[PDB]
Amino acid sequence: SEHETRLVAKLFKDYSSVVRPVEDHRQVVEVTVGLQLIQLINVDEVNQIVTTNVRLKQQWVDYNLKWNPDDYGGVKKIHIPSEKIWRPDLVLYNNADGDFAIVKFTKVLLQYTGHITWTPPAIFKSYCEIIVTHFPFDEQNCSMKLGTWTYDGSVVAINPESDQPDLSNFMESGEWVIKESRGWKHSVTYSCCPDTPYLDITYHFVMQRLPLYFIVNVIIPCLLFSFLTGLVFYLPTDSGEKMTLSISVLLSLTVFLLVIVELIPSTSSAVPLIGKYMLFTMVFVIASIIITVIVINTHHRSPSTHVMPNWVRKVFIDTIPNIMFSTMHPEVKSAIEGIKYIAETMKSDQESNNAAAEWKYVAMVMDHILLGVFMLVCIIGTLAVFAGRLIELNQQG
Amino acid sequence: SEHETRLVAKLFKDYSSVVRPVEDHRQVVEVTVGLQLIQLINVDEVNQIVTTNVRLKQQWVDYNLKWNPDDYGGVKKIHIPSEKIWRPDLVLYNNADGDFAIVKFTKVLLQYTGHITWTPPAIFKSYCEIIVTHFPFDEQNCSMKLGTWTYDGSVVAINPESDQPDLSNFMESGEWVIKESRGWKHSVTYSCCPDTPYLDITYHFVMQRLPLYFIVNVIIPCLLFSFLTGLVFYLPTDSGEKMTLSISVLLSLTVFLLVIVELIPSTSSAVPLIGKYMLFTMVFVIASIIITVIVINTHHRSPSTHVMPNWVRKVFIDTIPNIMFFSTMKIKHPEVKSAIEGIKYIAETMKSDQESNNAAAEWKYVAMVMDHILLGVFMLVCIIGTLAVFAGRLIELNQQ
Amino acid sequence: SEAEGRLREKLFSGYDSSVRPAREVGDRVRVSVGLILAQLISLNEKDEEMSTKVYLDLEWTDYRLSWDPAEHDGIDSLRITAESVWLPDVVLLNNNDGNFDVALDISVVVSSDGSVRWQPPGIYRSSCSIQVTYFPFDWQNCTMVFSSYSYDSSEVSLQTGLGGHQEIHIHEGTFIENGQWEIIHKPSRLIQPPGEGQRQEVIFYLIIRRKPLFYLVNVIAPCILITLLAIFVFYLPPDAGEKMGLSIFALLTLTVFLLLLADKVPETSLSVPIIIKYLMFTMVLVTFSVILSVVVLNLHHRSPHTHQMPLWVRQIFIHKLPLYLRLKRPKLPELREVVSSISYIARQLQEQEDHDALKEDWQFVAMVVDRLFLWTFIIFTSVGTLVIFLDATYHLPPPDPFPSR
Amino acid sequence: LNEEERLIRHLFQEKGYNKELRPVAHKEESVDVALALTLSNLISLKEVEETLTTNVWIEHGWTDNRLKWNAEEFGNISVLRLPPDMVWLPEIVLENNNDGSFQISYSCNVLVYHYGFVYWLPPAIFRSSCPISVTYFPFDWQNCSLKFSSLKYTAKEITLSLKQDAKENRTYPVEWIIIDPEGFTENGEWEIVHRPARVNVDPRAPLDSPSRQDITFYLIIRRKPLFYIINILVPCVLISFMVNLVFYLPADSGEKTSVAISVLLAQSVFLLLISKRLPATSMAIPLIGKFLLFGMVLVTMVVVICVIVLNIHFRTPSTHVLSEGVKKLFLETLPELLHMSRPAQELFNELKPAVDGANFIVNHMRDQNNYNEEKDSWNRVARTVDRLCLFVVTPVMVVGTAWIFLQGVYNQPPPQPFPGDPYSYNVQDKRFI
Amino acid sequence: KNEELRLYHHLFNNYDPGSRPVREPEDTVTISLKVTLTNLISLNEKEETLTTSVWIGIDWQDYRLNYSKDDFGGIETLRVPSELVWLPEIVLENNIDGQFGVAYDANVLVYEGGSVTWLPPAIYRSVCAVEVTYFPFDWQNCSLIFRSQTYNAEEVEFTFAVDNDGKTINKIDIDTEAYTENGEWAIDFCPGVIRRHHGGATDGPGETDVIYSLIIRRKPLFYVINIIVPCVLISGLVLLAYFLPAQAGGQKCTVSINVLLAQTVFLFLIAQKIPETSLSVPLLGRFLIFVMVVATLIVMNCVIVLNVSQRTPTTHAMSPRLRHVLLELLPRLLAPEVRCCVDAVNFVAESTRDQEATGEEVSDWVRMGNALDNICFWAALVLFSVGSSLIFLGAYFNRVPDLPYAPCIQP
Repeated sequence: SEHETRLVAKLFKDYSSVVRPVEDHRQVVEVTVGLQLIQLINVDEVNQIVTTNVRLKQQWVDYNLKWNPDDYGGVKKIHIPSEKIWRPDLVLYNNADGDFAIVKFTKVLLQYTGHITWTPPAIFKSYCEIIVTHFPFDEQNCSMKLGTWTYDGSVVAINPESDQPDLSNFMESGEWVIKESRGWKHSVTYSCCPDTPYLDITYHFVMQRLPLYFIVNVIIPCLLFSFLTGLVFYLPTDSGEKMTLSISVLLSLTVFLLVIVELIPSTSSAVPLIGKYMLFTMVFVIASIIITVIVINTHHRSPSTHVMPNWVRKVFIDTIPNIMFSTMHPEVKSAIEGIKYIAETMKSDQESNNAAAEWKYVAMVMDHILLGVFMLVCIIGTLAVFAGRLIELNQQG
Repeated sequence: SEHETRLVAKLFKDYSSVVRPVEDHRQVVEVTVGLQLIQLINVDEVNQIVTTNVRLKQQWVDYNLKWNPDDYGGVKKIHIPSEKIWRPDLVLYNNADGDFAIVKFTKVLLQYTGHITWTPPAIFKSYCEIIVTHFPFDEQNCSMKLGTWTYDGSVVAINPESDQPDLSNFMESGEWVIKESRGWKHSVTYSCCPDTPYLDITYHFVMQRLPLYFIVNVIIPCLLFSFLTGLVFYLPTDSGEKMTLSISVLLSLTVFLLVIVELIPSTSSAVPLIGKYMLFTMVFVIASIIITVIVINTHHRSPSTHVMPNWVRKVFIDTIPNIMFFSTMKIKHPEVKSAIEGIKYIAETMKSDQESNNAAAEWKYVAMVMDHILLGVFMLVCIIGTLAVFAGRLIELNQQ
Repeated sequence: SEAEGRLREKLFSGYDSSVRPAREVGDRVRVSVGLILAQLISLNEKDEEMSTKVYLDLEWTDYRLSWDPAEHDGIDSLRITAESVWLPDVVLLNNNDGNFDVALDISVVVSSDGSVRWQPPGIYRSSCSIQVTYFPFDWQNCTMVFSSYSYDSSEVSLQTGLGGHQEIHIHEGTFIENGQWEIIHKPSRLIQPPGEGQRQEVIFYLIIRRKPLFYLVNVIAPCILITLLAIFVFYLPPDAGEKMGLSIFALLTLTVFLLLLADKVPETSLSVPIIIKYLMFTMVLVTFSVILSVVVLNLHHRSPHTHQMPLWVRQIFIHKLPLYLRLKRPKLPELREVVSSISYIARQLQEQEDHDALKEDWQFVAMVVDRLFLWTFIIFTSVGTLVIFLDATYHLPPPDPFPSR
Repeated sequence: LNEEERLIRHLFQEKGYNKELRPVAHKEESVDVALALTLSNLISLKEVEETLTTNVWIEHGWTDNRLKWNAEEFGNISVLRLPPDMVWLPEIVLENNNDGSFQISYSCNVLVYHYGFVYWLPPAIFRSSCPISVTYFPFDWQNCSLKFSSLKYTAKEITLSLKQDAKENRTYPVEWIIIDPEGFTENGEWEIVHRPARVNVDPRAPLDSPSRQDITFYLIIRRKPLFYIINILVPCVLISFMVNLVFYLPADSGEKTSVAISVLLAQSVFLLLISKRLPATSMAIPLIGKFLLFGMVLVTMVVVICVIVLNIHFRTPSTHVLSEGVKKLFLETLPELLHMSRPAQELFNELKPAVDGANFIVNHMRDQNNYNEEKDSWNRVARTVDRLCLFVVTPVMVVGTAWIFLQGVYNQPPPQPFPGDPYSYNVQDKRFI
Repeated sequence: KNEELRLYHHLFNNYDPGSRPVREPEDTVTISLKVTLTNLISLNEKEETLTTSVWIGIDWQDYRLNYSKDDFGGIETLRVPSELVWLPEIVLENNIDGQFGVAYDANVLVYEGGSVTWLPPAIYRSVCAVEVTYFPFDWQNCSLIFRSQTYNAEEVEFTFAVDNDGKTINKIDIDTEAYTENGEWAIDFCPGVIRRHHGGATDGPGETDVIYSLIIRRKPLFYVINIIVPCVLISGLVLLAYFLPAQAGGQKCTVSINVLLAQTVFLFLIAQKIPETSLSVPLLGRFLIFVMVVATLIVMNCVIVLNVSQRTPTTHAMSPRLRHVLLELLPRLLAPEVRCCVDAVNFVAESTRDQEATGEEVSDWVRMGNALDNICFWAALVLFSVGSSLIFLGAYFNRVPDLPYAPCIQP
């Protein structure tokens, strides 16, 4: 402490943090950079931003911060404020709504050889193109491009500490699993600086979403309502409640469209899987409503005003039922005429009832075929939209 | 500019930023204050806070910051960090959730005569009491009271640069039109500091809301449902859909009333006329539902349960239809003996059923007449109620 | 005091607050770490973060800041701005918002023997992994990990604050008690480094049990009521024409209450909350009520001539099942032209009687199936609700902060 | 300002003023710091966050004998404005903030008088913890506090006291929050009923603890319920009471259960709204929440009753037997008790087929008449049950609603700020020393 | 030993960053400006705020900071903290969040010859008033205004940077190595203009600034898929109420009012996406209000048709004029015991005849209702189709004008 006080006084007597810390200006400052991911705070899909808690370990040698421990009581390593010394100016290129550079200036560990290890913390808010093509079963390849802003590769060289980010202290996420993580070094020529390539290290993270929450809270209700859609065709017309069921299902699916459209970004690069399913099921419900209205209109066909066409009697009464229950004194004379009139009226009523029953039978055969077709279409559409991705995810091991 | 370097070294050799900048301490520092409104960022009605972007121009002479330009190579003005000099400590009295004083310490322009112009920017989040009476056709009056905090009028005097705020650089608002703006100087004695008045300059903005958004998104659906509530009285009872229509309308209006509740501050200084419209029309729909239930009950009455009161017949079948359009139509074998007795039984049963059907038809006619009278009552009541609530404020705006 | 000024001038001549106090190389500064909880501000499930207001209690020794009181007018202690002395770089490692430091640096109290006591206030947002399985009848285990950010265990040693209480200190009189969380256990532990750059930690644990009254009032009871109505759908006669409306509006109201829950539940995917499981169970039950009501309406309205009742349906749903369900079914040209008309009318009425008998038979089958479904729904609802409720109620907080597993 | 430039140079450079040392002759002495609070605006009370936002001016007054001068020696200067970072400060903070903002917002100049008095009146936007009592919402009153203390100094180094005013040469303490009429804006939702100020010394704490002393300014505030009344309570109450119309709807209408369940849906939406306006605490159920739960339970009962009435209405001889006891009870006894409206060889063989036919016709019509009459009797039984359920359900709902809302209508803050203490802490009652 | 330290001491030992780099007070400092857009982050319609990520490259001459490589070991570039050199203090004047300056204070690069370059990064949140008329087929004109916060035009002036060929880059620069395309907003144009004003004698010293104008086009595929198509389909469902029976169990009024409710929900859906301004109504809003009015009229139509269809003789009399108009004109435009038993049988027959005549009047009423339903269906379909077609054809002709500038992004 007395020894270290004397050492610290000596080291910064004539020190400069402006110049690069090399004996000769023609040399390159060799910086080792290693990213440690502590926590994946958030993946905002709507705003396409990833929030992470990181430690940006930076190692380099300062030529002018060496000493002999024998002259200072054997002190071999010290901790000093980072603001006093030259540091590399690492910037996150793809910063979205956070800070470009480190702002938390923690201490550096300085060895007697001049080696410096500075491990600042950071909250990175980085851009990420969110591909929603398979949401909620989607995989996101995000990145963190880090580089010295003002120093080109000929004066400061950054090298990755490791091929991969350090996940040894990573906190497990309840929403995402990091499948793969890599760190690649790149040299890039920018139009601003034609002849001086600048270096960067890009850390890539491939992450798979855990889909349980969205399955339970979104998909299952939609499946329930879309299954209820097909049941209008088994519900009798005389119930007077076909429209109630179908229209209430439609309104519920609209209210769920609200949630689903707030859950995704408004980009046009691709239509999401959940969006495709919602549009398909809305069109499914609307077709069911239209066909149900047609069926109801067929069921209530007045035999007096409407006459059964021959093609209807051939298609729905003769052919389809085979494919798929049963087919198809003045006073005394005036009183006698009255009894005869009553009998004739009963005859006319019976014939009218039979014609109405024929119309109702046609409507019901339509209902049976439609129940079968709509249950098959619902099941097969759901599978055609989901199984393609689910099989792939099950295959991915 | 070496001349400017030498000048700045000379000016601050023995300068004090704590001491007021006039030659003798008995003199008053004269400050000219002007406010430039660049943008009305937001008016939060619920929290009653107005967010504005402003430039707070402040001009004053510093006695100790003068020089002869001929001694400094013709330098007649310089730019100095504002933190280096004495400044007036202007504070926004009615700050709500912002800063009381300027925090952006931009440079000051200093002339050789000692004149200083300092034009810092600020985002003021000031308190404004929101008068909800005429919302969404309301006019607000939101003030910014600015004054030196620690200096009383006997040591520092502030004067308005202009009678009005400077709106030359004002960005257009998509929600508000500034009808009027005016700056007033005041001398106020506060209980904390008797016998030393403190000065302020209050800039007030009278701003009228642009009501098109709330007309499109709130008022029009409300009017559509408040027009639909009365079609229940033209619906037949046998349709079996009167309750469906009326209850759906009531539910829609109730949902919209709660949207309006979320749109306004929860104060009790006044009741909005839009809220009064919603409560009155919902009470009217509930009265319509009650009377509809009564009408349906009356329509289903039969001799098997009730008997027509004479007063009901007199009122609804004789008097009311007179003021109507008159579109309504106001031989010993036991088998043989059993057969004849049975034929007689059938005939008498049909006669009794006809009489019962006629009584039920009378009840149904009474229900229909009540349904017609209530339809006309709805037309006039709803039309004049909507007019009584809105036409007042609309005519008031038109007269202006 | 002029004596205090002279003592302060003496103490800080040649003093470097950036240098750790160590009379010899290899000496370790022993730092006692305690925590006082002033308020448990919140536990945000969505962000998975515990917000607390606390006072740290940091104690160490700085040999450079020692003096003889007799030589300085009897002054035995000093209050010095914390920026003027070396501080241990103690930070909340597991903060969730990027803020590592204390809210206000305030002053240290230095005794004449070099003992430094520092009690800074701190408003902290710490990461807490929310166990969602039993929400809102859940208990949480929210740690606050304190450690030196820079110095290793060979330079600065840590110990739990105790003089021995290994617990977060809560003052009974002045503690702002949360209206949603009860504190069950509040221990503190020293964690040795894993096994040089190695470091110790001092972790303060807060075991907290939620008070679930709100969720019982705003979610559970309405769900029970809607479930009870979904049961009573099966007692509604088919001829009323209201089964679909009742069941469907029950499902829609359950959706409204799911929207209510959507603002409150956690968003992780490691498990499903028990209240969400109950909501999904209820939604499935009402959906099956809709399905079965459609089936009953189909049976009731079955036209008698277009359908012939299978004999097995007759035996099952008219003879055997009603006994089990306690359903008891109750029980001369003029003359020739007149005779023919009378006989035709009688024949038509006999046909109508047969048609009505078949209609009534189908309707009785519908009634029996409805009663069977009513009893089945009562049993399934009661059993599932009882199972879920007993699972929720028997979930209790730990009796020991560190259970043996 | 030659003179006060000279005075500042004399006070701070010549005399060697040290702002880190307290203004005391001896270390054992304590500095008396008088404190007052002036409320300029009660900005808000956020119930969900349980936070009070206020705009205040904190008056600090103390003595620093190192900053005395003879005004005649210095051009008759009697007062100086100085930056607060030049002088020693008591370092008073808001202890019970809930956002980490302990200090005043704007560090304005101190005013130093020639007799050594330092006067500091900074403004502040303070965000403090106010636990909310929800029991009587929207007819609730709240009890917020603003506790001020020093963390840099204890009761051994500074002594907190309340500001003292004078009336007719008689000194009294200012035991309340100051409301300056020139600087106060009334809150549209919250009326200040009591505003006491108190010095609290913990007798059990040690003198060298920062928790030994504090000064607390309390605000007992009554909510103005007119907004909530008109906009929430009257709609919800009217819609809830509207459910009783189903008992007057005929069973043949086919819309009773629709009306009842629609009322239940409306109550659920109201519950959804009001749950978002209050914190999810477990200490009590809000009064509005109590009424809503009561109404939803009653409406669920009404829906079940409607189901039962519909079941009774549609019974026929083919499925049910109408017992004579039920007939007597529900068609004679209850209707008069409830005061319901009430009704009231060759030729032979040749024509034998027609006689047998006519007898069969007659038996068919007679059986149909009896069947229809039993159906009508079931309808009348359903009507009687509906009338009885009306007379039972409507008074219960009315009485329960009246009880629940009369709990809140007659809820008032106490006559005194502190129970057990007769003092009012009002400027009208000055407790002269 | 380091030549960088010698050069730094030689340049900065007697240097004043507070004074402009001019030999005379009347001279002007020329600043060459370039703005590189790396990511159009977002346009927040509700806040009317454009968020962008940019590099603000400024170049100028500081004669005090001139050196030769030959005198300093061949050094041609020196990185220096920006706080140690004079800067022109360029700010974004039209920021909305109070953030005037750049995000990271990067080093300046001092080249031999007195050239000073500064290329800091920045996240800017600028004011952009949103024209809502043609949303979601809209295009926006979001300006970025840059000026010196401190100096007037006579003290500091702006010029655009030049490319290799000596051509002025009077636009937002795009580097392909550091550009990210926004998924919702294409950048059609980005001209830059240097404006000078306030040069009048009464005005005093002149002022200048640089304004870039991002003309950006929304990519509307998302809103078409998720909002417009469902809204159009559920709005077209309102016409189905005309084909339902006008009986007790027809549910005409059920289907119509519930379609109106769905339209209201869609109004709420588009409320949470559009700006909150009142200068114009968005096209989607106009379409929704139109179809809501149409659905209200159709609800009234269903009520009228139900009223007409269910009329019966016991409470109504056959209006002959309406019958002629609807059923004729419209289609063309398109012993004691013996005597008592005889009396009884006659009563049966007469009652049967009366029932038949009543049933013939009811059938006529139903037929009139059907004819009204058909004609009203065709009228409503024509109105709905015409209005929707006009409203969306308003969007069809909305396009970025053919401006005389080069495209922002090279293909």
